[PDB]
Amino acid sequence: LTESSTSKFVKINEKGFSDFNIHYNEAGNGETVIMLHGGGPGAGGWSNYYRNVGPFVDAGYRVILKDSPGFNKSDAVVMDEQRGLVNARAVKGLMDALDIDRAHLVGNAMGGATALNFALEYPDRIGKLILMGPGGLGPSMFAPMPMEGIKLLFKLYAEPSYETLKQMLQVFLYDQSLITEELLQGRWEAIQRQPEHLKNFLISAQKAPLSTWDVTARLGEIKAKTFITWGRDDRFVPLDHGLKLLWNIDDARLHVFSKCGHWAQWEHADEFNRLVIDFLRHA
Amino acid sequence: LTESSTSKFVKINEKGFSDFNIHYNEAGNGETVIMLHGGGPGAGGWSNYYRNVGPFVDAGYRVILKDSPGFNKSDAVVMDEQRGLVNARAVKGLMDALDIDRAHLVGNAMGGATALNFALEYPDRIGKLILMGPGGLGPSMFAPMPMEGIKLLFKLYAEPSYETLKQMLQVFLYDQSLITEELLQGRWEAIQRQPEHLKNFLISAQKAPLSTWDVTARLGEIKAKTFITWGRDDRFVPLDHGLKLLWNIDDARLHVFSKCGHWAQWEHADEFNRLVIDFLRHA
Amino acid sequence: LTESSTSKFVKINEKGFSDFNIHYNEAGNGETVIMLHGGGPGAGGWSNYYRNVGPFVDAGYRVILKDSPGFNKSDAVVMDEQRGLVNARAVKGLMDALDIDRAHLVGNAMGGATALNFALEYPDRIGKLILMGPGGLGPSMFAPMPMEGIKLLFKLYAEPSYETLKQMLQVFLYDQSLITEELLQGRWEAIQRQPEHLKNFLISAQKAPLSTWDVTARLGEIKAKTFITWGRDDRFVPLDHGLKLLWNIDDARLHVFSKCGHWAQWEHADEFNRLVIDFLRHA
Amino acid sequence: LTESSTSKFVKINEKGFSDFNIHYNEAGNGETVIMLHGGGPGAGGWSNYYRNVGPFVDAGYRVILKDSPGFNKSDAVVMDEQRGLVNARAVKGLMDALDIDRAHLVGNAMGGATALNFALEYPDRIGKLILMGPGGLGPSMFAPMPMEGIKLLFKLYAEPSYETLKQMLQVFLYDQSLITEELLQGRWEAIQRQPEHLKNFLISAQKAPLSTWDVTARLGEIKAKTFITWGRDDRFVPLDHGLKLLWNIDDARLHVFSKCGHWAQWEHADEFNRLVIDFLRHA
Ligand SMILES: O=C([O-])C(=O)/C=C/CC(=O)c1ccccc1
Ligand SMILES: O=C([O-])C(=O)/C=C/CC(=O)c1ccccc1
Ligand SMILES: O=C([O-])C(=O)/C=C/CC(=O)c1ccccc1
Ligand SMILES: O=C([O-])C(=O)/C=C/CC(=O)c1ccccc1
Ligand code: NA
Ligand code: NA
Ligand code: NA
Ligand code: NA
Repeated sequence: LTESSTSKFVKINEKGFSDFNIHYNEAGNGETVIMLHGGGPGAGGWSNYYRNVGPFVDAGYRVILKDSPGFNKSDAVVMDEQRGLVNARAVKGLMDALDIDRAHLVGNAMGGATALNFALEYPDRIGKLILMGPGGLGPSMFAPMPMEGIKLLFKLYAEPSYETLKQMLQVFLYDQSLITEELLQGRWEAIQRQPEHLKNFLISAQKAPLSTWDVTARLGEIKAKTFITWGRDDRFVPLDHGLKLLWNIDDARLHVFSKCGHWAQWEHADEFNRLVIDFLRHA
Repeated sequence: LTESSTSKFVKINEKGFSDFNIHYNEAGNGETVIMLHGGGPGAGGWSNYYRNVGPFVDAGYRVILKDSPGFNKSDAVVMDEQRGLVNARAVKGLMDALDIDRAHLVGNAMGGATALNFALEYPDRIGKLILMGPGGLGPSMFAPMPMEGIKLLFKLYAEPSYETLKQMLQVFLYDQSLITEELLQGRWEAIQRQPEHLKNFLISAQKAPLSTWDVTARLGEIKAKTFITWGRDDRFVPLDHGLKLLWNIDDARLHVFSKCGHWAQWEHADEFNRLVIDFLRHA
Repeated sequence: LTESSTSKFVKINEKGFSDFNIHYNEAGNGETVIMLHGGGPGAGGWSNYYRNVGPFVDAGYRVILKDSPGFNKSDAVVMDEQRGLVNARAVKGLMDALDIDRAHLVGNAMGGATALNFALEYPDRIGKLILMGPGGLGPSMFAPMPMEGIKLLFKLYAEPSYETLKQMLQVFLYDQSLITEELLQGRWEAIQRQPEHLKNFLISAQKAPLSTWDVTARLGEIKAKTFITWGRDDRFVPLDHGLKLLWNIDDARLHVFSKCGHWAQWEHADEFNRLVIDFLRHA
Repeated sequence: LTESSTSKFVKINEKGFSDFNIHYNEAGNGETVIMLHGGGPGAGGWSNYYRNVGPFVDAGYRVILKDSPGFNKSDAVVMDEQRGLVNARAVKGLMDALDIDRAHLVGNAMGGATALNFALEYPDRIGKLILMGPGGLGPSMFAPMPMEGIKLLFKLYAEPSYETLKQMLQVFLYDQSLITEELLQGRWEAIQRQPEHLKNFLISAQKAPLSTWDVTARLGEIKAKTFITWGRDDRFVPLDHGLKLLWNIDDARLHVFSKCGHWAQWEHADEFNRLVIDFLRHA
């Protein structure tokens, strides 16, 4: 499986989206799992999930790594509403266009917020819900906010550079020795290729601050079986929000990885894959 | 598999144990997993683990459900040292007598303390370490101590009655509707059959208070891959000790079950079994 | 100062209250501080606050220890709405009847919920806000709910007895040696004197469960300078809600007392008095 | 009161210190309060405490703002043992040289660690113990370590610059608008004036890593009445260590300030002063 060989585009039409181009990477043919990426500069479906797509497809799933609006090879957009909800509308437009009735969701950070809004807005269109450090869930009980990683992500958005990209990647990972020239170069390419995405994200953040993303009050509505994952060492989204979700969602469990940065799906790919596949199969 | 058909006895000789009778239930023939029970009145290997033994044996493990000294059908004892360490000596004596060189351990509460002391004292004799609400790890950062469940466990030790047994079982479970006459009767039988165990436990607790059980300071020595499990709704041992372990043990992960009392292995048996088996196979 | 000599009654008329009798104890003549009691059986203004009224009056405050509707010598009531809000309406009716334009509030548990609803509903009628283990603020991130103390409080409501009263008082206090025959007798008298209050509270709880009391989502509206106090060892309302308030209210501080049960105002009266008086004078 | 007019030097002789020059600022003549500063580059007694010295002296205390070895105008040193203990030896040498039998201590961060070691090593030489974000107390239950602020403090030590100094000061404060040219210039002067202190601190940190500073296991020995303070928004030392202390020290209380960085004594000087003075007078 490669980015090139899985790469697809589809036009969506859904509340506020008109003939809007969505890029995604797709493989496999069984039950659909849509994976949704974080909101850092250069983020995209393949970049965030290339260690997971293979094992999920081997397990029998149809995997769609979606580029959210205003990221990677999806169309540029300036959003005046909180991104979780707008992104969720885009997931529904994608599913409608592809004739997918129900999907399991996997969401990292901004993608976790997307997945939560999707589950809230379209409960008949979701299977299982998998959340990896979901963002926007209001204040932490322990962590000063904005968190260290979020500050760096905004710095990179405003002043993109390879050095600042490196710094950010150093804070994303517990084990900085895992940061290869290849990982850096790939993220830098997504940044260099679509500078407008960076400008638009900052404009959107002024229109709809992070507090507007907080869906905490509605967590009780979620009936999807939910699997919450967190890196113990996540410097981007606070560990105690893993507990907030576990207490507020009806059917949830929480798995926390030791020696693990924000990207549990990448830094602990093997264990992440086995747990999530098991959950999809047996929970 | 039944209690009767798996029931075995063996004499142990180890530091402070002389021709000391240990009861255990054993089945299967592959890699050894010794499961270690909690410290409440009536506790024993079969009682705590009868929902787990079958699936672990089906998975290919040799399962030994051990009765710790001063519980169930093991010999009565008054302990002047912290129970985790004394119990761990008993596990080593059992393994020595059965010619078992290395075992994976699963430990609930008092059994979790046992498993931690075993890993500390005999690091060459342990495989993987599985901890389910381990007790004795010092103060909670949030929970007033003694915890509600611990108070009830001491009340039952001092004044055993079927009513107080019922109360305790109600606090052990998140879903009290899961408390059958059969579960009650079985725990009550272990209490009625060996009243001396109750007296001796209380005497032991006066000699060696819970603070003596705290091995927090030595957690950094543990090299066993460790899987920590907790019920979100555990009223016996505090949820934040799951985090204490995750931060202090080198290679650990933490799984917390929603809508789950202290006994995650019983209340969430299916998920518990799948996760722990997966961990033993693949971690 | 005595209960008898401070005892007053006033009729209130406010949204849903018609010629409704409120009992209170009043002393002093400077700025008004209304203290609001917890929701346990037998609770009342004097009982909860008799260690605080003297020092506050010596400091120059007019102190009103209010009996909330359905407690002590206030009129019986069955409430179909969450008690915080209904109680707050009663505080406003009391202030209106006494020609008090603004008051500082001190609220324990149910009284803390009252004080929060008052601050939200009538922001021009409050000075400073003092909260001592306020109840009803939704789930804890650590504590299984209902908490141990809340279970006991409901047990006493349903089956009042002097023994169960004693048990409850034992769980309220960190230092059980502080429980005198006098304290017990006084609480028991309030229970014996108005059995109907007990029945009505249980009926009200069925109509308006604790989740209906959660005003977390509105905490951002509070502009009152706020002083949050908690007993470290509170078995009735969870310590982490002290942090929830500190993060969600604009101008707040949190003081936690070691070796202190739920009743910080009683168990640590001297320090409580000095801190709260200082806050009222200088914050 | 000014830095110049309060400035004093004294030679100390104590375990490992021989004719070692200590600088301090002193004023007042009643009970002695020694204030102990943090470990960031440029830190010193006056810099950390100039908003507190006046009010404490007005209150009747003799205030000594001590420069710890290897900071400000105290002698340079390379330490091969954990700094808390070495600093505490220096406090005892200072008290011995000045004929001070007992002192109250106030300690910020590294100074909090100093104060804890002093209380442990010389319990007959301490009055009350005041701790403001004490450092070195082992892992956080929530915060990835090293914390954001600690990373920046090390960066400034290795590559001192006015820009990096500014960055660090921005992370120290909740309200960055409080950072004046005067505060910056004063900290920069302490850095520019003694570059060797910077080199030596980094060498010392290699010899004695932060884990060597953890005295958690001995907290039970402290009999001093203890007042623990924390900024809610402290990005240097984790808020949950405030709870660790409150649970582990016999007679403690915890006060947390909203909208407050690491330096509670500076950012919330007025409230800090009133609380600590009250504690010294009345606790
Ligand atoms: O790959 C990434 O860009 C990634 O993991 C981003 C994480 C942070 C993120 O999207 C976020 C956005 C809003 C609030 C919190 C967090
Ligand atoms: O089955 C049981 O008896 C059980 O799960 C007991 C749990 C509590 C327990 O053994 C314990 C002992 C010491 C400290 C904390 C907890
Ligand atoms: O004196 C008392 O009755 C007292 O302190 C009661 C505390 C518990 C309480 O009123 C409460 C009510 C609802 C939710 C949480 C707590
Ligand atoms: O003024 C300062 O330099 C200050 O507040 C420093 C705080 C951090 C600090 O000294 C520290 C040292 C070791 C571990 C944690 C924290
Ligand atoms: Na490498
Ligand atoms: Na049934
Ligand atoms: Na007495
Ligand atoms: Na200014």
